[PDB]
This record gives sequence, C-alpha cells and structure tokens, in this order.
Amino acid sequence: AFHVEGLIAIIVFYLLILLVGIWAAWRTRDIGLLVGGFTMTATWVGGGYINGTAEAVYVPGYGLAWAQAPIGYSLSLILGGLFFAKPMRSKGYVTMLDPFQQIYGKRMGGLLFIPALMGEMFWAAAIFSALGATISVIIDVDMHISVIISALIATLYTLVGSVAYTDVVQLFCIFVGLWISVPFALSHPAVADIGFTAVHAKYQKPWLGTVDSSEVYSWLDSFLLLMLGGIPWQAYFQRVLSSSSATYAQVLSFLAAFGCLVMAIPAILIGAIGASTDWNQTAYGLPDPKTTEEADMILPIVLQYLCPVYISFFGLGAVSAAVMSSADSSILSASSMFARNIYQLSFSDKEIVWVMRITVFVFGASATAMALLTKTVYGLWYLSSDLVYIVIFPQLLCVLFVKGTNTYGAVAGYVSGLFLRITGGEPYLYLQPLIFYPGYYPDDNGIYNQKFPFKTLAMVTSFLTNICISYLAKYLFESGTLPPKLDVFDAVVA
Ligand SMILES: COc1ccc(C(=O)NCc2cc(C(C)C)no2)cc1OC1CCN(C)CC1
Repeated sequence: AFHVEGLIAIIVFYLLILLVGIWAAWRTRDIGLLVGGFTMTATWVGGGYINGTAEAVYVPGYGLAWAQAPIGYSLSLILGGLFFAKPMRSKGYVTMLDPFQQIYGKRMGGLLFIPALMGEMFWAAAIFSALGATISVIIDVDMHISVIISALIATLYTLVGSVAYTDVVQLFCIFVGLWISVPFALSHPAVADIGFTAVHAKYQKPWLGTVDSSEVYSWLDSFLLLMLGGIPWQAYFQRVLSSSSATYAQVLSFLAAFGCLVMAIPAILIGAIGASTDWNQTAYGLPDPKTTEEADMILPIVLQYLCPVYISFFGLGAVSAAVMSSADSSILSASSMFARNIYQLSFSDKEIVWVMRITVFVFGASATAMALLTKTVYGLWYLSSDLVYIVIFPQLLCVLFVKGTNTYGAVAGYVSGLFLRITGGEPYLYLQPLIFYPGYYPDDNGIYNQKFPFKTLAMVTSFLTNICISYLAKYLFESGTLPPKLDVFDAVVA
C-alpha cells in the first residue's frame, strides 16, 4: 500500500525548510542568545532522541523510570555548562581531541578517537533507524529499503551541499508536529486514561515503571553512565568553544538543557499513549508493536494510527522532514573530526576534501548497516555513551582537572577500563562475563547479567589508575630508577 501523499508531504516540508534557510541566508532586540540556545538544543534533539524516549517509556519492563537518557543528557548539558565549558574556553582549544593531542600526544589521542568514532557511529545508527522508521511509516514501505534510501539521501546531501538558521526551523517543526499530534492522540477512543495506566496495569505493565531494592545500584550505574557519558561529545564542545565568552557558553548550555527537558515531554507523552493504546480498535491491529518487534517504531506509529489523516499528514510529514534534515549532523561532526585530528596530522586541501567525501561515505554505510542489524533505538542510544563513559570521560577529567597526568596513566587507564568493561560481559554481543560480581542473574537468553555497578566501578578504576600510574611514573623517573632512555611515550621528559 504505497502512500503517494506521504511522499508529497515529506518533499514539500523538506523544500519548505530549505527555502526558509535560503531566505534566512538572503536576509543576512539582541535575541541571539535565544537563537543560540535553540540551535544548541537542536544538536541533541532529533529523530533518535524522541524515538528512543518513546521506546523507553513504551517497553513494559522498563517504563518511564528507566527512560534516563533524556534526563541524563539534560543534566549532562547542565554539568557541562557548570564545570567543563569554562576550562575548555580558558585554554582556547579548537576541537574536543585537542587537549588529548597536546597532553598525551598524537598517537594516544588516535587511540582515544576510536571510542569517540564508535559512539558517533552508534548515535548515527540510532538516528538512521528512527528516520527509516518514520519514512517507512509515512510511505508504508519496507523498513530495510526505507533505511537504505534515507541514509543514501542523507549521504548525498552531505556529499554535495545558503542553509542558514536551519536548525531552529527543524526544532520548531519537530516541536509543532509533536505538540499538535499529542492532543489528537490523547482524544483517540482506543487510548485509555493516561493517568490511570501510569500506576495501574490494563494492557501492559504501568508506564511509570518500578525499581526494585536490588536494582538501585544498577539504576544509578546506568544513570551516571548517561549523565557523565554525554559530556565529552565533540558536537557540544564545538558549540562551547564557538561562543564569544565563557558566560555566554554557560547560558547557552543551560538554555539547551531547558530545551531538551521541554522537548522530552511530548516524547514521554507519546510513549505513554502507546503504552495505554488498545491496538484492536486502531487500524494497526493485533499483534501490538511490542509483539511485532516494532517497539522502537512506536513514535511514528502513534502519530500515524492515532491521529486524523490531515493531522497525521501535516505533523508527521513535518517531523519526517525535520528529522531527515537533522539526520546528517553527526556525520559532519565525526567526519570533520576524522579529517582534522587523525588524518591530517597523525596520518593538501584537495586531499582533505577527497578524504572528507570518502569518510562521509564510509561512515554513512557503516551506520546504515548497523541500523539494519539492530532492532532498537534506545539500545543504540544507551550503548553510544557506554564507551565514552568508560574511556573518554576519565581522560577528560584527568586532562582538565588533574595536574601532572601522563601518557602512562592514559594507557593504563585505557587498558583497565577496557578490561573491566569486557570482563563484565555484554548481553547484546553474547559475551560471557569473566568476572562474576555479586548479584549476577541469568536472563532468558542464558547469558549472565551483572546487577553490581561494574560500569561505574570501571570508570572509577580507570580514573584512579590514570592518576596512580601517572604519579608513580613521575616518581620513578624523578628518583632515577628508570633512565630517560627507557621511556617509550616520552611523557616525563617533555
Ligand atoms: C529502556 O529502553 C530499551 C528498550 C529495548 C531494548 C532492547 O534490548 N531491544 C532489543 C535489541 C537490542 C539490540 C542490540 C544490538 C542494540 N538489538 O535489539 C533496550 C533498552 O535499553 C537498554 C539499555 C541497557 N539497559 C539498561 C537495559 C535497557
């Protein structure tokens, strides 16, 4: 059942956004602070953000209490503005890896680039999965072909090619579409009372969620993963260092956190509506999306099957076009980081452009393949911050706040963090945990899952190992136990 009208809607809204950007460039009370706050909010908020929030609220075992990524990233923005924006702007860095390049050298920064590249790839895979889900819902095509086509269009749009203040228009379109679809979705006769199902169970488990007494250590272990893992991203620090003054950067960070908190509310409402929906009354029919293994597509479904045809047309086409336009930002950030940091220095402007094109194509292909293999948006969203939290965040803390850090401590903390992360086991990769922390339980798949906060323990172990090995190596080279010819990374001598 191919839908021509949905394709017309997404094309019309995409071109409307494009000509609004052209008009804004054509034009070019001091309201630039609010515009900057909107533009910084639009970096995090997108298809992946709202789709992951709706999926996390929708899934019966997790609910709202486990939908920690929006709140965690808002608190990450607040913490960045409070504590990290000022020291980064004090020393005048250009990119996020520049402190790593200056302190640990180019090689160890190259090793640090791999978790950052993996996190950007996971984030882009989540964005592509959400975009393909929305497009496959509006046009009613197969999920895989929709994902491949949308990723191809985004890759070619990045490859070739105005475009001024487009992020503000994208965020406004997302906001208007979601907040117009919500009142019509709430009034659908299939949807039950949203307040009643928050604390009561009629179709599935209550969407508020419950946390057991034993899970409190794990829940915090997850929450600190999202609150602290969302800080070291390149896209945020680019905007922080682009700001004129440090106080201006702090105010933009606070406004972006407030905007993220506001934009999380319609996604939570859509997830709650999907949790409360009786799908027999709708045109979707049994089985429900969770039995269809289409839970990660809950936001496009609710906007499509619980809203009138004109409201669905307008709002969901606007959301589709805004997500499609905002899908490629992570591609540009990761590819620019690849061109600037590791290729130009560690590994001609025409060569830079050619490598830019090649790495955009490779990043897009890897992201769309990873989107094809996975079956969730919030899972990729959470796993994107995992390696950043384990690896990048302790190194960022050491370079910014710890005086006297070395490449020895960097390497030791890297190895310790990877060891404690891998030996804890990954249920997604069917990796058996080598170290059996107390409280371990077996899931349905037969793989043992850790309930102990081993990820936060890995982060703290990496940080303490960095500090301890750095100062121990300083003492060894000062006292004369190890000669200056023995060193490999030459951290002490330089
Ligand atoms: C709360 O929201 C979620 C909703 C669904 C799922 C889910 O596991 N789906 C199956 C699936 C996984 C994959 C992998 C290849 C990525 N492919 O399919 C995961 C979610 O977050 C988890 C995040 C870590 N931890 C806290 C537990 C929850």
